[PDB]
Amino acid sequence: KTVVVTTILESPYVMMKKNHEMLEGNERYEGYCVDLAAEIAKHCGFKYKLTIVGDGKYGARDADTKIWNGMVGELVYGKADIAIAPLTITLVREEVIDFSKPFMSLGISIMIKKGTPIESAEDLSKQTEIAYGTLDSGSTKEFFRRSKIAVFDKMWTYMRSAEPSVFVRTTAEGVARVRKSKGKYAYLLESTMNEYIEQRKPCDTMKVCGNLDSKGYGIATPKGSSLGNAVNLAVLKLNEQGLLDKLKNKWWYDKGEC
Amino acid sequence: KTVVVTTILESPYVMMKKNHEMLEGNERYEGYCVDLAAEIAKHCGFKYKLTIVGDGKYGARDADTKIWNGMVGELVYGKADIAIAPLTITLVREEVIDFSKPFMSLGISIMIKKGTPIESAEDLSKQTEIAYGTLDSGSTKEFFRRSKIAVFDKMWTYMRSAEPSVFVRTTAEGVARVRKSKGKYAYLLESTMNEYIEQRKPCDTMKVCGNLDSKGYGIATPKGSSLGNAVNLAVLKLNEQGLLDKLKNKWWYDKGECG
Ligand SMILES: N[C@@H](CCC(=O)O)C(=O)O
Ligand SMILES: N[C@@H](CCC(=O)O)C(=O)O
Repeated sequence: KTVVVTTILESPYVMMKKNHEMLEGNERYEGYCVDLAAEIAKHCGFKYKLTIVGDGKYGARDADTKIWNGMVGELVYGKADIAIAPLTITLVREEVIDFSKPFMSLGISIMIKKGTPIESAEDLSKQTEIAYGTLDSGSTKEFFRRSKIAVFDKMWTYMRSAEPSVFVRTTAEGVARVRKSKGKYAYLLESTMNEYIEQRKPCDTMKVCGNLDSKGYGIATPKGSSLGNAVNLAVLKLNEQGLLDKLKNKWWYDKGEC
Repeated sequence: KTVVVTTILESPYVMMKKNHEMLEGNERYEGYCVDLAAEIAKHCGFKYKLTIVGDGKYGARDADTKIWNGMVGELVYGKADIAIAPLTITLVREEVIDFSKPFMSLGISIMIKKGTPIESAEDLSKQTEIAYGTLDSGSTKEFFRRSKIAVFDKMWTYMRSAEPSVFVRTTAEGVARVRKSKGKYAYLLESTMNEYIEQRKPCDTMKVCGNLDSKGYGIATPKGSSLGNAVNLAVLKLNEQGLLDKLKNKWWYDKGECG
């Protein structure tokens, strides 16, 4: 039958076209992840439908109830066959879903307003005038929640107890908060997105050099999926043929403005 | 009567058109700095000739002889009326020529082959398997020669004594050397040029995060010349109306080829 692909509205992975109200089906969407889905579906020879995760979340596990939300929940509870998104491979998610080999590399990173005196997480941790936060339900929050490294536990400790909340619900809200804070808010986010925002107008944010960690995005499928193997191979082939590099160039750097 | 403009072939500031062999005079050339000259000559109303500096160099002073070469020398000894090129504003050059206000900002940067394990200039300084070098007679060489920062001084000492020479005569030679070295050569160059090349075919180069310094390009004229003020006056006006930003966009990002 047709494969249900869950994914998430996160520029430049998946974005709405300007005139999407005049378009239908998978043609409503464009982006790196839309192009990757097209290629994987070609190399695996299946038909697919792109769907946007209804809760708009990546995926995390509720501690009290052990239930998954976001794209992970869609796979675990059978609402979708495959997730194609900037979805971070992590040990905890690996317990309930299967990931392909990485199609992209990234690390947690810092975004500041051009001008802000910050060069590192250690600078952030040792001061208080500049507030910092993360997206409210992703691998970046969890990295800090679970870190045993002193700088990062201190940062998590400050972030969990800050009033008002330093967490945001969307990358766009975090970026907006950086722009509006006169250099008084730094946004902790993945380097691929930090890089994308850096080269878009109004060109007032900067990505601090040096990531806090190093990891990858994978295509995810449910445990037991017959699709699991074909998608892994599709990822490796497209990396061999250089297509992953071309799409990254296509969506990040071709369209720069700074 | 005609204003002689000295400049240098550096993509995307100044380039030969694909069909330059069918053209003559100022029509052989294209690029950011070509457009800027055409516009500056409009707002000041003079006719000009574009010339490519004969020694192909930006400009340096011989220690023993105190004589300048390159585009700086063309201005100091009266072979040209004005230089319009990615010519870096520096204190030692200001002793002998007049610079406009910056028309563009940049920093020293690092170019590697996609794959190379280098994350910073400090990383370069601490190892031996990967060679690095600069253009042989410009501000980037002098920045390193003169730096009181330990890493950059460690880098100059390695570069000057390295065998074979890690220095190159043209930006293109430095870029070619990166591609041909399987990640065994890193090229230290200015950020505007590194960024343009990164998104040009064959798309096998990368710019390390973080510039090593911050400085600007200026239009140069000879010391005392009346054309200096007339041309600076043109520089700032056209930025206010976005002319500089339009040319920056027109020549840099429009022209990607790696997606
Ligand atoms: N890529 C992350 C979302 C972004 C973030 O957590 O900063 C995830 O899969 O949870
Ligand atoms: N703009 C430099 C040339 C480029 C470089 O040294 O990297 C100069 O004015 O000498």
